[PDB]
Amino acid sequence: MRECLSIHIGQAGVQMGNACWELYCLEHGIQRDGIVSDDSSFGTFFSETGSGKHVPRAVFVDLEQTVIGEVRTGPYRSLFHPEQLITGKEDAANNYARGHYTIGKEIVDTVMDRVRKMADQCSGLQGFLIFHSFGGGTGSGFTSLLMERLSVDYGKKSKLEFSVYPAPQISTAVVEPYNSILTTHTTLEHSDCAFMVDNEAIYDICNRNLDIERPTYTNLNRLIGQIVSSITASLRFDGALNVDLTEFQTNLVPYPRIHFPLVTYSPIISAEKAYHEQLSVPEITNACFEYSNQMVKCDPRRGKYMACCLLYRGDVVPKDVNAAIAAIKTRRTIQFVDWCPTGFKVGINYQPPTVVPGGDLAKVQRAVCMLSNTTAIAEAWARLDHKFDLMYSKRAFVHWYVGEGMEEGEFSEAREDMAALEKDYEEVGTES
Amino acid sequence: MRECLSIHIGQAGVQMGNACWELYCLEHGIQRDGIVSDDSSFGTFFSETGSGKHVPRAVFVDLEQTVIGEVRTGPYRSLFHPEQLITGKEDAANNYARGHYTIGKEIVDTVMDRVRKMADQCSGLQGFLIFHSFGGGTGSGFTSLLMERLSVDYGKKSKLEFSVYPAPQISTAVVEPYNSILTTHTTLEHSDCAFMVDNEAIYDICNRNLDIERPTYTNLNRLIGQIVSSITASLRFDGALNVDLTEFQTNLVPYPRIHFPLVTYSPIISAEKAYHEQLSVPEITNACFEYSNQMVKCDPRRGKYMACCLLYRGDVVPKDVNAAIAAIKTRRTIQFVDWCPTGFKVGINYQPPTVVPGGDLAKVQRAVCMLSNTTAIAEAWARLDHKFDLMYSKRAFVHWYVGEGMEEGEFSEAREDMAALEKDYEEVGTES
Amino acid sequence: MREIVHLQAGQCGNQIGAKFWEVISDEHGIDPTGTYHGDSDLQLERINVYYNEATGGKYVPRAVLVDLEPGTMDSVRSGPFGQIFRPDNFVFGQSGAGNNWAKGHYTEGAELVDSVLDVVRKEAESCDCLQGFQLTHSLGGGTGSGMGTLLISKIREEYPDRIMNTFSVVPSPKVSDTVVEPYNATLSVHQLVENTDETYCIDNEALYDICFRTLKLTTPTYGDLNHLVSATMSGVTTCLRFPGQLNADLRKLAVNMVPFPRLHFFMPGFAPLTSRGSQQYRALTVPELTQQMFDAKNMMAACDPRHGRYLTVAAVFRGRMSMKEVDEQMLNVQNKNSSYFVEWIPNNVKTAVCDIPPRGLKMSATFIGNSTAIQELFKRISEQFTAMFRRKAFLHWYTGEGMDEMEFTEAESNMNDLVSEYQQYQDATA
Amino acid sequence: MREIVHLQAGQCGNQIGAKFWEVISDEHGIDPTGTYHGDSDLQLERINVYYNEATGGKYVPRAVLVDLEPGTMDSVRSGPFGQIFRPDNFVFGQSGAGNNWAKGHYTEGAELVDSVLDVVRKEAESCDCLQGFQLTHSLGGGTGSGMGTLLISKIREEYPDRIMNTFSVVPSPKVSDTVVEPYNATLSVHQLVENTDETYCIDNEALYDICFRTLKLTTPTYGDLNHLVSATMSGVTTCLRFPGQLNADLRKLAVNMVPFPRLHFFMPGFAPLTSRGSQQYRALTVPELTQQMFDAKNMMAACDPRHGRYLTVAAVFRGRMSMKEVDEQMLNVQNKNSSYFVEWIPNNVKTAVCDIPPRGLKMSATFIGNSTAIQELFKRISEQFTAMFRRKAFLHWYTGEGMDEMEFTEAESNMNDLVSEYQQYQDATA
Ligand SMILES: Nc1nc2c(ncn2[C@@H]2O[C@H](COP(=O)(O)OP(=O)(O)OP(=O)(O)O)[C@@H](O)[C@H]2O)c(=O)[nH]1
Ligand SMILES: Nc1nc2c(ncn2[C@@H]2O[C@H](COP(=O)(O)OP(=O)(O)OP(=O)(O)O)[C@@H](O)[C@H]2O)c(=O)[nH]1
Ligand SMILES: Nc1nc2c(ncn2[C@@H]2O[C@H](COP(=O)(O)OP(=O)(O)O)[C@@H](O)[C@H]2O)c(=O)[nH]1
Ligand SMILES: Nc1nc2c(ncn2[C@@H]2O[C@H](COP(=O)(O)OP(=O)(O)O)[C@@H](O)[C@H]2O)c(=O)[nH]1
Ligand SMILES: [Mg+2]
Ligand SMILES: [Mg+2]
Repeated sequence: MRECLSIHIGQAGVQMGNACWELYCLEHGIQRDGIVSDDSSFGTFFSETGSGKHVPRAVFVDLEQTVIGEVRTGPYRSLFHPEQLITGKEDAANNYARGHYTIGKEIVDTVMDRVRKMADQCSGLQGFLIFHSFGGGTGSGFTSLLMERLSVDYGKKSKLEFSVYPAPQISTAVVEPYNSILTTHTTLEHSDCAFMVDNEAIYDICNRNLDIERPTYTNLNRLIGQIVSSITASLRFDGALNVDLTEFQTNLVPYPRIHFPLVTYSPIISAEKAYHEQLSVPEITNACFEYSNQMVKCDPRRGKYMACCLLYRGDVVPKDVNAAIAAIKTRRTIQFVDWCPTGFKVGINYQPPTVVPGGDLAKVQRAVCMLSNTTAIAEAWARLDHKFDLMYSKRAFVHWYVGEGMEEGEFSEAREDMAALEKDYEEVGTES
Repeated sequence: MRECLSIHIGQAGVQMGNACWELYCLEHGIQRDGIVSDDSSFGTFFSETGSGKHVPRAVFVDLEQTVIGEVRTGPYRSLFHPEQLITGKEDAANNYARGHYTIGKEIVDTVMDRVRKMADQCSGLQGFLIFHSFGGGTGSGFTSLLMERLSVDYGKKSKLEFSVYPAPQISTAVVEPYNSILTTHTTLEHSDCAFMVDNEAIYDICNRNLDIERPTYTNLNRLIGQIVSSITASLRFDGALNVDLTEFQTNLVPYPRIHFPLVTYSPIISAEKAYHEQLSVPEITNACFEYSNQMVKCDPRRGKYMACCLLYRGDVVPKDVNAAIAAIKTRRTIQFVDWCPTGFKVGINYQPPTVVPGGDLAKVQRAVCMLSNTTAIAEAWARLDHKFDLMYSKRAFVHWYVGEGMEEGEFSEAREDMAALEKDYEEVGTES
Repeated sequence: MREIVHLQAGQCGNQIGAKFWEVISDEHGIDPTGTYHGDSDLQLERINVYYNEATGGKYVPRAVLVDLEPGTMDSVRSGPFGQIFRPDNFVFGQSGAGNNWAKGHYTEGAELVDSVLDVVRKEAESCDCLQGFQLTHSLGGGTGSGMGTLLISKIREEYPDRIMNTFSVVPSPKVSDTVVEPYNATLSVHQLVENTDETYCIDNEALYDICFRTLKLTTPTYGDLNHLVSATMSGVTTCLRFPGQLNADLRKLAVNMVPFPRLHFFMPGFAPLTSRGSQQYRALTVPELTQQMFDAKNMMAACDPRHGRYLTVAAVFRGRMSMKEVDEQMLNVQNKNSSYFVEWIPNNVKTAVCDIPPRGLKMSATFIGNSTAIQELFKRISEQFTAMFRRKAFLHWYTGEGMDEMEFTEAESNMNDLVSEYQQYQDATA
Repeated sequence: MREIVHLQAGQCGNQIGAKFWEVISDEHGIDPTGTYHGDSDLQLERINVYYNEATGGKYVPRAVLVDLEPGTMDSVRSGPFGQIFRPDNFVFGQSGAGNNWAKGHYTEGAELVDSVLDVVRKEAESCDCLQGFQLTHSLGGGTGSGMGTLLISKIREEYPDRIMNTFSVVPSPKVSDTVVEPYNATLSVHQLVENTDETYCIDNEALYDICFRTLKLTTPTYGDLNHLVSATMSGVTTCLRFPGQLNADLRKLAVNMVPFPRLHFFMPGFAPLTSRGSQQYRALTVPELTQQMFDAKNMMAACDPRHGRYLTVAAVFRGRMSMKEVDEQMLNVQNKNSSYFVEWIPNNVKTAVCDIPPRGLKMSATFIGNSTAIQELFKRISEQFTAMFRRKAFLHWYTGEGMDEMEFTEAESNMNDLVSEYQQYQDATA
């Protein structure tokens, strides 16, 4: 498949990006200096300079120099194009209004210029990849600007985004409920399907599945990088049942306003513990449908699955996949909504996951990534909305947003839009 | 092609000349001492002594010994003919009247004598190159004298001139509005097409495109030298679609009073930043039509293009040029005046730009120079005229000009001539 | 000479095509580089059926490969037989379909269809007597479903007199591969139910069963299922290429197999299919092959034939054969399976024999069945299309591409008519 | 023997000339130094057609190179075949034209024209039977347009009975190379529309398309397009130099191709044109060449022939050939393309065959077409001349050289008459 474009906005997105491109360079054998030295389809994410060099096709953006400064001084400094590392002067300070109205407006024009140039060199553009934090100043306000600009300027193209959905129990900021809803209202229409991941859920995986007692954001991004790699494996390798970028939205978006699938990955085992497990297709296939293995704290058993995409990767046999999927569908504890008799979208690629040196993930020749648009996320939305209205009833932090060029009316409109989204899940969750 | 004559008048023109001839000597492998030691068509700009020496065919003129004294004491001292370095006694002191009436008249006769001798050795003379500052004493008053003398004495020959058009915001002198208009009125009729360049625009290029934080007039002249070299590349090398000197005026002068095209050049990248860009024909071709890359601060998007000359240079493929030009013409943001269905004049030469040691410009095997007669310059003329009438309403500095042999009536006549020029652009800027 | 042009669209289309010319070239002894290395003159006597000779001791297969993304076709170029095809026939787009019938038919495929027909027209002009067309695709797929139907309608309009075969992979009943298969199948059947003369329905579920038990293959892959499919597809045209006592071409099968114009959906089969361990303990003779081919477990279709009846059956044999034995077993099947054939058709078997067998086998047979049991297949899709379309489960993707909701209901009704017409003829006069 | 003198003016003129004698010399086996090294006596049997023999085992091509600046001619001298021409024939000026038709016709070229005709007269006197003249130039160019027309008028006045061919590069419709092309073309057509017997219109846009897809050339250059042009130009005179079953000289083509005196504008073509990868998968036979030459995509003119009709077509073949095959395909083109030929001309094809093929090919054919579709070309120029001249966009350059504004309007009207006359004969009697 042809080119796919990547965008990294905010500290979470930027830090995820360097982990994602660490895998991409390792998978294709590209050195950290931008020269290939160990699969010719790497042009999907890289542009050849014409002099034995490859420039990653990403646009790292932030309103502060700190996070991008690390990239400029890191090992991958020579990799990225200098102009792609667009940076501002002052951070959004966790305020949505700043990243969307005041400071975001000053730097949005420069971002589009680079994005336009990236498109000019495209013989074919499947879509965009946008990495951001669902709750945060730059990752919620500036992303909405790009979504509006990209949709109107380009349109008719897939727009995939990865979001750090706020964990129900764990939270590292105070005004996240305000920030998450504001971006959801503005990004719901211009998005195609946003993959959601929690920090708490990955921590639990790193503690139960993996034997790591000292995890860090660096570990999480490395465990999130393979999620992105598997999703784009078809565009970069060959295998039966190829899944193009645009196929994800068609299969996983029954309705325009329900495009928030969750992410699961398997196997996830340490080097020592791998010796004691066969890791056959049924084992990993069953693991993907375990509450203990999903990367979103919402309980899958609390709702019903509407659509599921199984991107099998490695030395897998299609017959085993069909038998394994049949076993899942006959389970009574698992339940799929009646109006969708067929929910599984299988994808097989002949490229086992690459081993990241120094990582906490063991070498496996057979891995699978599951994307499931499940109604269980409706409970998470209600809890997030419950936090918002409780704060907004007293104007806990509204004055900061008001002074940054955002009218108080948007809070009411945004929550009502969220309320309708809750009703939409309720409507599709029952059948006669 | 046969000989072309160069004239350098004023500090700006003289300092530009030494940069222009630095490129010419480097391009043809001529040592700074006037001896060839590394393309036999170098006779266009050089005359062979007959004893293994080459004399550049230029006439450096100034009313003060300071600027020319540097040339006499510089490395190229042995290069130029001693009599060509014509110098006066007292500078024009930024007064147009002095350089045209009082002190300019004393030295004009000697200049013509040398010019006549240069023509005597011509088997064929395409035209003249005159370097001067659009605003300045010697570069505005003395140039008008030469234009009148050259036109009447020779005539029927191209007369190209490069002018440092006053920047709208940046200005290094107080009475420039008086000086610029006076020379424009007297040089409009006797000129064929005057290429315009600003100091502010080149500074911006040196800061954004190049990574130079400490530019100087020396850097600007070096970045302006390649403009002149590209224009005369056809006369000195071989390649498809050769563009003779007289072809420029025919294509870029739809009307006798509209012959003020602007200059753009690409690629302009530092040594380090070049490694991250392919620099294909479409990339440079699109860059030439970018507001951020043109060397005149006037916004190209604020008007319409009437004629354009694309002097492609290096290892370019004619098919790529045609496809790239087609892409430009289909853009909707760019707009060409209706009465000129065809505006592009392509020129291809097989000689990549030479590398100037110690320069801020990287080595590129594929470069293009764009000359575009655009109506956007009309706004610049109005702003310059706005400065003139505001000063002249109070006779801010008229007494200096009056005492130097210039009648007050010329100020009114010159401004009215400028006013008609503004109307001429308005007339050609609309179609039924 | 009777000649055919092969068309392959979509991922399943091209891959089966690739594993089809890997077998046709083997029968005719054609080297992957295109040069002929066969050991018998009887192979070149009818090579022109699938190949257009290029002077220089090489042959080029007149095949047209269509795909909206280049991923599937790029792999074909890198295959053992990739260099065999003419580079000009490789026609592809840039924006691949998102498994939506609309994009592969109305928006994306509409622009590329003109390019495809031009190559097809040149191939037809290169022939002396064109007999029909062959299309390989998958109903659940978007490109094949959408682009395949668009091509079928155009060539049918251009060449109404010529036949056109279709080997379509049909969605399995238990485990699927695309979420929106019900929409793609119903839309595509709506076009194939009036444009094509005979269609062969294949499902991977049934092929998986064959490998598991009939062939005892522990780790099968699509590299193996396609080989089984290619065997049947090659068998259907054994007569056009090699001699035999009773030759049956594409048209002869169509007349003997298509009683009514809309009832042209068949279920293919093959025999013998035995593992390496079982090769010792079985005799390769006519009496054994007849049982295997009529066995419900050897069927390449999920629907059990015993749940229905056979309107028409066609047996294509290969290899050294005895006519009386062939006649005997078919008579035994007619008498033994008394209730498996309709009463309003006294004779239900169309027999064909070819002298040369396939590959190293000394005997082969191909089974074609126009059984009424296939109604349970459209009925299942009929229930899966209704349940989704009942509340517009995934319609907003098809609507956005131009398709109107009205076209959806017409195809559902046109699908219900097909099932009713199958149930109608399952009756008995007495 | 029938003999010709070649004239080349302007940058495009000389460069195509240089890539033309690089090919004529190859066919006759003439060394760049001028000595003959051919392997067959049949090449020297008609060498005198383009060459004047100089005693000493060397031949000199009677060609006249005209250019107002010496830049283009100096490069020719430094070329591989620069030393082949007689030094005296290199006639040039000092002040090159500024792409203005006026300077190359009235002011600058007027002084040098006398010098050019003197060489031309000597070349004519060196011949025993002069058959015609050939001019290579470019309508958009100033020197070629201006100086070419001046030469054509003088030689036509001097040699009215003799023919004169013109291979003129015509401005492309989408991307141009000179701003003032509309003025140069209209002024030049005003002279060629009454002075020359046949003209061949070529556009680089069409040649770019051929290289991109028909020939899959990634980085073409004028060194390559000129080679294609030289192939057609050499093909037109294959008969004057080599034997064949059905010989057609310049005059024979003119009578078969020029129905009315003003309708003498043709669109050339060539075949086969295949890339190196495609050489394996194509058969070089008469049936394939006929399709390629009538294909709109193989045309060397931007205008689509299908938008018009053919008054007359001339096919010049080369190499070992079968007359019946040639007759068959032309008949098929006549019947297949029913509406592509006028009704008031029952026969539209003039066939010619030569025994020797070009270079290493074993078969070649050249296509000449007097199609009515060329009206869309002058119409486009007619719109681009009107829009500019409507408000005197660039007239002050032509006026300053002596041209009066009245001459401009007469050429526009004489251009409108040509388009009207083309549309007039596109009609049908019934
Ligand atoms: N998984 C993961 N999450 C991160 C990482 N860095 C930040 N986050 C999440 O981001 C959330 C807060 O938003 P940030 O992304 O940090 O802020 P931002 O995107 O830079 O926007 P600003 O408000 O302008 O700073 C925190 O709750 C973290 O959970 C990371 O490296 N990995
Ligand atoms: N680009 C460029 N511009 C220059 C340079 N030197 C002077 N100028 C321009 O010249 C303008 C003023 O006129 P000058 O050329 O300096 O004065 P002059 O030509 O010596 O005439 P006098 O008044 O007699 O000094 C300034 O505004 C500068 O922008 C130079 O080296 N490069
Ligand atoms: N027999 C066989 N079937 C295949 C193969 N690859 C894909 N399929 C089938 O193709 C169907 C998916 O449709 P597909 O053609 O991939 O979508 P498309 O690319 O839009 O045409 C699945 O139901 C598979 O059963 C293969 O190699 N062999
Ligand atoms: N086909 C072709 N056209 C050319 C070539 N060189 C120049 N041209 C055309 O010539 C035109 C320019 O006129 P030109 O002949 O160079 O001006 P002149 O020297 O005064 O006659 C351009 O529009 C080009 O399209 C060539 O090598 N091949
Ligand atoms: Mg931040
Ligand atoms: Mg001074």
